[PDB]
Amino acid sequence: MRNKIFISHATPDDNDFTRWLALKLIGLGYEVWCDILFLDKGVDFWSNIEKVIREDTCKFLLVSSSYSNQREGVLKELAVAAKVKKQLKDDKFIIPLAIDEQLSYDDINIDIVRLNAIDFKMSWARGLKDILEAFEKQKVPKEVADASKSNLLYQQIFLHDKSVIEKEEIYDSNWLSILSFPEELRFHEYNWMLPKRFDVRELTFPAVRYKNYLCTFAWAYDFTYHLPKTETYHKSKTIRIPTEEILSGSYDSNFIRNAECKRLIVQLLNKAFELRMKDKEVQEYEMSNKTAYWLEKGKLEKDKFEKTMLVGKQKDKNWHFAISGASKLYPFPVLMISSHIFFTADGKKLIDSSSVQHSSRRRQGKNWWNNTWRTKLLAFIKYLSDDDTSFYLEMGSEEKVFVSNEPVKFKGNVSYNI
Amino acid sequence: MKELIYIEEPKILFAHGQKCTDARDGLALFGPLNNLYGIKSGVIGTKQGLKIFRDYLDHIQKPIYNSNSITRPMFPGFEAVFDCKWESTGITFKEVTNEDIGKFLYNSSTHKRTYDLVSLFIDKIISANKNEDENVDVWFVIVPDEIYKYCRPNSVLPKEMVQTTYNYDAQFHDQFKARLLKHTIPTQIFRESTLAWRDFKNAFGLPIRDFSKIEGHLAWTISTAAFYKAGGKPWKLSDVRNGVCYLGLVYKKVEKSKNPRNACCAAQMFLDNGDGTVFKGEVGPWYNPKNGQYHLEPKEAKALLSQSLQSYKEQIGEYPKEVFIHAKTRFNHQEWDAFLEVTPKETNLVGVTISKTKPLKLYKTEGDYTILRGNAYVVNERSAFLWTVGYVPKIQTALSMEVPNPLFIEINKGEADIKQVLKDILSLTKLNYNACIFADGEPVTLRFADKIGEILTASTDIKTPPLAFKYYI
RNA sequence: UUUUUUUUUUUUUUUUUU
DNA sequence: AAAAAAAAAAAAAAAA
Ligand SMILES: NC(=O)c1ccc[n+](C2OC(COP(=O)([O-])OP(=O)(O)OC[C@H]3O[C@H](n4cnc5c(N)ncnc54)[C@H](O)[C@@H]3O)C(O)C2O)c1
Repeated sequence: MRNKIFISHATPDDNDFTRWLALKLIGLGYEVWCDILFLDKGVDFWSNIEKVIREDTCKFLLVSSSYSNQREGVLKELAVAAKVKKQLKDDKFIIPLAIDEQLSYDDINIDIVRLNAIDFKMSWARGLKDILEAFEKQKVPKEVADASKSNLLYQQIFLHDKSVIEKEEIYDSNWLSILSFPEELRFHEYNWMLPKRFDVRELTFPAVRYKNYLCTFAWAYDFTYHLPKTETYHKSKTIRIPTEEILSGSYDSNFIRNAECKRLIVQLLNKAFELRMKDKEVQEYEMSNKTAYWLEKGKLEKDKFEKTMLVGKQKDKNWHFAISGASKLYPFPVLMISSHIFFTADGKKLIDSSSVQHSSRRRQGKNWWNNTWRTKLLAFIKYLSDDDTSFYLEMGSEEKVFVSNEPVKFKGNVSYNI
Repeated sequence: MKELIYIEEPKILFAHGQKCTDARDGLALFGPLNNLYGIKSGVIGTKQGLKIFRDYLDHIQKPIYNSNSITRPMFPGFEAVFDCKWESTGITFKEVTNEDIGKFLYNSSTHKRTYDLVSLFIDKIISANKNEDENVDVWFVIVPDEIYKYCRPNSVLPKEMVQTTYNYDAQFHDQFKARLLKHTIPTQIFRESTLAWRDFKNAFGLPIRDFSKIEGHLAWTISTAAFYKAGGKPWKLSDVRNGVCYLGLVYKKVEKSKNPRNACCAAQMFLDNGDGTVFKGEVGPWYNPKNGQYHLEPKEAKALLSQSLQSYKEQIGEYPKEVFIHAKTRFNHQEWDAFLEVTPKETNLVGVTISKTKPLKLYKTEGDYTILRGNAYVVNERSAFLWTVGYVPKIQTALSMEVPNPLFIEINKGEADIKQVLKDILSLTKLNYNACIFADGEPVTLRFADKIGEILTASTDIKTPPLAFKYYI
């Protein structure tokens, strides 16, 4: 028997209204046939359409729009519908649905120009109410309303082409693993030897004053130049600690606590990163809290490392890729790196106006996606490498910390495709 | 390599028991949970500004097409989506003359001008509420852009255009929604630019706020807010277990009184006898002296958690079986000792801290697209990294512009299994009734709590504030 | 303040050491 | 008056 409703429309233009109407009608319990419904196509659909129209269709709904008005496939379907209407001796067979306001009733197709149409131009819900009322009045075959059918069809066809799929993907982070630390953290008994009103930030290697003990991983007499008094210090006065135990967390005492011994390592590591940047002779832009380092215009060959550009031009503003490094010992021994973009007017001197800097940064980062961030970050890191696999930060004349130039790679079991 | 485990995208329930990950797609096809017969809207603003609102409302009566329907679903019209009737006919319009707004706005003092401008609208809204027979569900407050661009802090009025209070906040929106709290009037503030922007053009002649490609989403996020404020349920969560109250604490600075005094505000979510969800604020704001404490001393901590537990017993009958106190700040032991005392034996109290500060960023090896949303780098049993912002395939784009930052979730106190903690925050990121988006970047407890705090710290004369979000968002 | 997101600005506090 | 490890208030841009 004829219990299917055929919806003709323009395939590449009227998908939204046709989708909404079909998904509503199916949920309401009306059998619906439409070309956007079935997923996949073959050569058979040309005969399938004709046989469905001539043998199964009970009502033929024509989406009337400026696109579907003079579309060849739509016109062919409409002609077959007219022939079926003649054969079935049912005048209320074709029910045009006008959804375009620019398509006046005086310019609709000749097959439709005589047919009363349901007005979807103003409100779609009013048109749907009219469709339902006309269907109950004309006693169209119907089933009990069930929105779950529409949900199933929507999930099967439309949320279907873009779904969670399983396939492993490797990820690149901005965390740089630390290969090694010195064996012991040294607490030098400088006392009166180191002046009380002296700054440790100018001293060569990283060293922070704790109580009366200078906290550093360096050797005792590494600090003779800035501290001439330290020539006659006794090395037995040091309270060197097994740093590996501190990282594990085993060591803790009245003299020093694991919380206050691990916060003194990150300061040393941060100052060591700053000193390495100073040694690398890369400039700095001072931010709210952190100090970020960017590379000049010309220090690199053609202002690019490897095949990847790090300094470029945006009108008169030369944008410079910048990084900032901070060490965190909580999860893993890690030197985290952040991405920053700064601008210069002449390629050497920074613009002091924060507003224009922020506006330029936003404008330039407008079009920088994942690959334009990862590539430049890893390029800067590789430029900072001391070897092919790692770079070291200097904490003494003999003590060094090896930080990998390869960011910590993670692993995901889920991904997708463009 | 280090494993990252993906959490299934949560589903939000719609009418007829239907589930869908997307709010816009599910709502456009199945309709909202409850039947609102119609939105009798009240309009206040300039007579010139009423035309723009009428035009926009007539516009959203009709379907609105966005640039790429795959990226963002089209809007099929308010009545098609909501089964709720909303014309421009039947709006009660209260006229605000341009002379009135010019009288107060052109003043040297910013706080005084803001107070006068708020008073001008609130007096007419109150008079219409009290002495007019016409009933209005929600009051859409149209504000011009001159008032907007010179009625917030740090706005320096040019000398040539100056023509001529200090206890309140100089922000128009915060003070506006704070002073109406006693009257319980649901309101929605609109700028003339947020409305039909095409008239407003820059120096080049183009619109300043070009919403040409994002028109459908603009209609989606305006209509949903209007439906929510009128008493409608757009959607609900489906995967939340029984007996689980959540609560979210956020501390805001209060500058009107000497010392910031650090007011604390909370938002509460749970389930009902049946299947209905309750997302109501739980705010009694408990002020905390000292400049930067952000830690609530035991008396007011007890007050907060006792109010939270009683508001659950009063509606379900028995105490929550696992409270997940989310917060944006770390807990020191002082709150938790007090919290344990008021809690009974059966309740398993959990304090979870959520933070964006941690600088971890995943960059995928190849491709101009960011990490899939739902990946969780579990550091250990008590802490984890969760990417609530990122790529989800259905919306065709990432939720962010650059590589997104994950959420640092740490189970600071209680015990809690980390998987369930990561599986509820992701679910919470979907109930943002202020916006019709796929998902939020932060859980809505910490977001609606932040909003309700930002509104309740603008006026000092508030007492027993309303707990419904109609009056806050 | 239709939203949401990402930065840049300051400021502040605590635990600690002199 | 420093340090790190945690804190919120505020403004500007750009997409969703
Ligand atoms: N309800 C209808 O389908 C319809 C259509 C045309 C005329 N009319 C009638 O018009 C009367 C007198 O008023 P009028 O002269 O202004 O009519 P009219 O032809 O000038 O226009 C009346 C309205 O119906 C028209 N109409 C509705 N559906 C149409 C369609 N599918 N194709 C073409 N036009 C359509 C227009 O919408 C128009 O706004 C009648 O007494 C009457 O029955 C009705």
